[PDB]
Amino acid sequence: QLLSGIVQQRNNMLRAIEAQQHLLQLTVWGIKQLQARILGHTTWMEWDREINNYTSLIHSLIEESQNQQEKNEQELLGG
Amino acid sequence: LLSGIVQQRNNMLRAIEAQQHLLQLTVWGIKQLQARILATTWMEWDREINNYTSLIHSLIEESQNQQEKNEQELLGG
Amino acid sequence: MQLLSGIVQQRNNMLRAIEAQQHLLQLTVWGIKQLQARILGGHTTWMEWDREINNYTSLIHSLIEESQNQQEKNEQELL
Repeated sequence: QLLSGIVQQRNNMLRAIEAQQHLLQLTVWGIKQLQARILGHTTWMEWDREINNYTSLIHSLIEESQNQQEKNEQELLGG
Repeated sequence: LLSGIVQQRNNMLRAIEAQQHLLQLTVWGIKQLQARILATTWMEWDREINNYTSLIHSLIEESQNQQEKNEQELLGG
Repeated sequence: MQLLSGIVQQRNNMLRAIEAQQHLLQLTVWGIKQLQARILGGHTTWMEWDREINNYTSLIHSLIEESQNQQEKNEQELL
């Protein structure tokens, strides 16, 4: 019931943290590329597409985490 | 009828949400730099960074306080 | 009995992962600002930045992996 739903919620939040870690690593890559130029456009197109896909996945996982949060709260009410 | 562990507010998911706002701000910042390197609004970006950074650290601190209360309730039997 | 314990134990590692990812975020913000002040010695400082990224990335992957291990234990307990 409630503990089951909590465990299922943790799975989605953990996937979101993992996907956000990937997004972080992509931002680290972009910062490093620009720093090496200070001190191609196809590669940046690939960077943009990886950002888009992981951002889209994260928003999906957040939304499903939000949906499970409401199910859990309604599960707790009334019991 | 239940333990407070299973009812407390999910500030962890709130932190995940706010960290995604920060990530998307850093993506925007990187994209602007990229457009000039390869060839005001930045105060607004700085402000938004600071606001979400302040929010996230508040959620982390509250999540840590919940964690301490969760552990103590486990110990209370 | 043990499921509630495992749920609490996982929350600790997931919160630690979120904290470590926040420090990674702050490091990327630092790098973005350094490049922005340039547009609109330092080699050692950037190596120090690179070293902090690596240390926090390694910590995050460790906390994620152990959060996943506890997720599996929790799911198996439910089964």
